[PDB]
Parts: sequence; C-alpha cells; structure tokens
Amino acid sequence: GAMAPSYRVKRMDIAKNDEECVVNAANPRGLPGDGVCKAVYKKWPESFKNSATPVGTAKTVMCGTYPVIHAVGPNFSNYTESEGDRELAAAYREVAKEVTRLGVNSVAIPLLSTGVYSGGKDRLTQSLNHLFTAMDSTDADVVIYCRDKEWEKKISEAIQMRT
Ligand SMILES: O=C(Nc1nc(=O)cc[nH]1)c1nccs1
Ligand SMILES: [Cl-]
Ligand SMILES: [Cl-]
Repeated sequence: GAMAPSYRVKRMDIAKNDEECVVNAANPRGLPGDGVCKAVYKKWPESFKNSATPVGTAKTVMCGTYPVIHAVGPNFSNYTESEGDRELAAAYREVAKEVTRLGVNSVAIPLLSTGVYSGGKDRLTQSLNHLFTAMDSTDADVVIYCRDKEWEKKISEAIQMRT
C-alpha cells in the first residue's frame, strides 16, 4: 500500500497516466466505445480480449503486465435514477475489490457514468461520492482523471474539503 494513501485529480488523458493500473469506463460488450473507453482501446487494445462484463461489475485484463480494470457503469438513458444509482455504486465497489486483489500502490480512475452514459445530466458529485465510498477503505494512491477545467476545480475542492 501507499505510505500515506491520498486522492489527487489531474486534467488530462487517462491513457497518459503515471499510475500502476488504470480503470476503463467500459461498455458491457467490450467494444472500443467513445471518450475514455476509446482512449483506453487505442493505448491498451490487448486488454479488450474477453473484457465483456455486466453493468455494475468490473473485469480486469492485463496488457503485458499492466492491469486494465474494465468497470461498467450504467447508462442513465436506459436505467431509472434509483436503479442507475445502485449500479453505479456497485461498479465502484467492484473496482475497489480489484485494486485490492492486484496489490497495486496506485490507480488512475475516471468518473464513471459522467460522459455519454450520464443521460444528459451533471453527475460529478454523484459519481465522485460513490468513488469515495468504495475507495476510502483501500490504501492505494488514487488519481482521478477528468477533461473539463470546471470539473477539475470541483473535484479538487471536494478532495481538499475532507483533509
Ligand atoms: O467515455 C467515458 N465513459 C464511457 N465510455 C464508453 O464508451 C462506454 C461507457 N462509458 C467517460 N469519459 C469521461 C468520464 S466517463
Ligand atoms: Cl492530454
Ligand atoms: Cl470531465
């Protein structure tokens, strides 16, 4: 584990992360997808061999020795707010189990269900709070990746408020 486990946020492409493993914001079918998923497919295509997994679950596939944890958040265009909220929390709990099993000291993670699966709603606080509920009990350094300047500021404020 990390000596003083922390949370940090960076505004850049998660395919350029400086962590020991990456979480992909995957689709259930293991397809190349869009946004973060397409960036992950271009950088670690080998990790999409048998990566299909249901909504609310995570499945890790190695690219060489580098772990890619495919986490499938719900698409809020298809799910109700109550059911989608439950599956989003579940996907993050499965990421925490995989990060612990892998024994890594750091992990790069995007905010699940905040892009094309958001159903057109701002889900920064919802998704980040489920990330903290799952990852708080792990001892890996967590680095959250985002692309929007206003989101970077809001995620950074949420991390600093708890310290
Ligand atoms: O690209 C994104 N998510 C996503 N992409 C897919 O193709 C299928 C499911 N989820 C994200 N970008 C930023 C935060 S999540
Ligand atoms: Cl970049
Ligand atoms: Cl973003």
